[PDB]
Amino acid sequence: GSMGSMERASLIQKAKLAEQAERYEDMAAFMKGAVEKGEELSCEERNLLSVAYKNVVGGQRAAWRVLSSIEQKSNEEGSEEKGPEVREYREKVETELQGVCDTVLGLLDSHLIKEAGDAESRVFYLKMKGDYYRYLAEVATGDDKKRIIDSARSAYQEAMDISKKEMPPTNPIRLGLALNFSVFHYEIANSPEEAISLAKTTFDEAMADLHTLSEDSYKDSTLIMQLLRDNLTLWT
Amino acid sequence: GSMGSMERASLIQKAKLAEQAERYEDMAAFMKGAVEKGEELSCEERNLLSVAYKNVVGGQRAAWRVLSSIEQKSNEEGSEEKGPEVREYREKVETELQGVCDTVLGLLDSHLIKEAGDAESRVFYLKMKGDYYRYLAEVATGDDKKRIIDSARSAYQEAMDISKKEMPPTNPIRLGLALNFSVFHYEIANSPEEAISLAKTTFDEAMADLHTLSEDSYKDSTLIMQLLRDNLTLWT
Amino acid sequence: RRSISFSVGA
Amino acid sequence: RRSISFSVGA
Ligand SMILES: [Ca+2]
Ligand SMILES: [Ca+2]
Ligand SMILES: [Ca+2]
Ligand SMILES: [Ca+2]
Ligand SMILES: [Cl-]
Ligand SMILES: [Cl-]
Ligand SMILES: [Mg+2]
Ligand SMILES: [Mg+2]
Ligand SMILES: [Mg+2]
Ligand SMILES: [Mg+2]
Ligand SMILES: [Mg+2]
Ligand SMILES: [Mg+2]
Repeated sequence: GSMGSMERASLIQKAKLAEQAERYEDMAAFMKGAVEKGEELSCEERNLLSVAYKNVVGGQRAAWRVLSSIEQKSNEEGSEEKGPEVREYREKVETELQGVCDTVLGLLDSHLIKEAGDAESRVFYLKMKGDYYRYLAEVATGDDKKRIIDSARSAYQEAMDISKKEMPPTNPIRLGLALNFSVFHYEIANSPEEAISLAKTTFDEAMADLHTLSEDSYKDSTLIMQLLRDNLTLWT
Repeated sequence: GSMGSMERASLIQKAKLAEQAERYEDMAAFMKGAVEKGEELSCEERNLLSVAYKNVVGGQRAAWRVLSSIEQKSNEEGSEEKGPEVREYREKVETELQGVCDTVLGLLDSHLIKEAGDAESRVFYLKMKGDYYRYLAEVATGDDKKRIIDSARSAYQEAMDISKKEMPPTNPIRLGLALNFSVFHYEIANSPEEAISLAKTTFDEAMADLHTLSEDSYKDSTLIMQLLRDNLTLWT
Repeated sequence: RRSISFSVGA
Repeated sequence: RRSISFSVGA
């Protein structure tokens, strides 16, 4: 596509510049171009891909929630019996959000997941597949909603199975996966008890493995453990 | 253009929604569409136009400064004797910034300024012309730089002359114009003494007129006066 | 308050 | 620090 004439290394360099400049749409476009070169991504490069699209979709999710809230009030008992504009603009933002998610899912399917054989890469990509199906589920109605939810679940579950076999309980990718799957259970799947159980087991198993870690690894793992605790405090 | 099929009132409504959602590029596109309907803008509508484009160009200016800084280091005595990528990406952001400024200036010229006969509208638009030429001047090199600076100066000066004749010294638009023209003198025109003189005279003349104001007008004027003071503290 | 998720870094 | 400018509102 548009980045087809730019060197892979230049795309990566410019993605890092875009991050520094808080130009996340540019960052995502550079990283999409890098993926489309066809080579596997290094750990650092996977992280750049994730940061770029997390920030793009994050702005869209925040906007969608604002507009959805306004739309719910306007169709409350006796509010602005107004025109189609709120719905139209919410729908515009929704379609753009869905397009970003579809783009990410398309990169994962062509061909990042299939060429990912190491546990770190495969878990990372499967987690990302679950996350972007989850973002689709946040806005979904109509006949395929259940199916979007099951796609998220299936991706997270395959990631979980690999992570438990192949990674220690403090591994940051394993922890972030468990955190996000617990959010899926609580916010998407109407399964708060499963969410709570998963967060607690994850936290406790990580705590028992901290003794194996260096000072730097300890810092990385405990940061994510605190997010598990923060959710448990919200949920219980 | 793209907004040609949407009602004027709907464009305005969606601009307000976009502001709430922090979707400033959308907001600017809606407001451009509203201007292109050909009718004059109300006070509220002028403010929406300004908020939209201030936020768009503000992100671009911040990015440009980050990238320019990185570019200066990379061409310092003995830094990353690297490739063309930093310059290329700075140039990309610069061109996009210039395009936004040219868009705003084009709206002012076709035909907002020429149809603006009241002092509030004409000063507002001339201030905006000065501001967007100033943003062009921030990034300018090459043969027309002096000329960009003089365009900013000329627009601010015509706005100042009208504001002094037609508005009280506490009027918020008059105050914001004087503030921005003082920034032009300090940051663009290499005229710090003129900047300081203008800020001080503006502040003092406003202080002497506060007694005429309601509680709400007093709040509005004193907020901008504090910005004049903040610059004077930085500059002296 | 919505639940907190995580990718890469804070 | 750069100088502070103003349009519309804070
Ligand atoms: Ca492989
Ligand atoms: Ca292992
Ligand atoms: Ca007129
Ligand atoms: Ca007057
Ligand atoms: Cl729309
Ligand atoms: Cl570029
Ligand atoms: Mg592409
Ligand atoms: Mg090559
Ligand atoms: Mg829809
Ligand atoms: Mg247009
Ligand atoms: Mg009409
Ligand atoms: Mg240039």
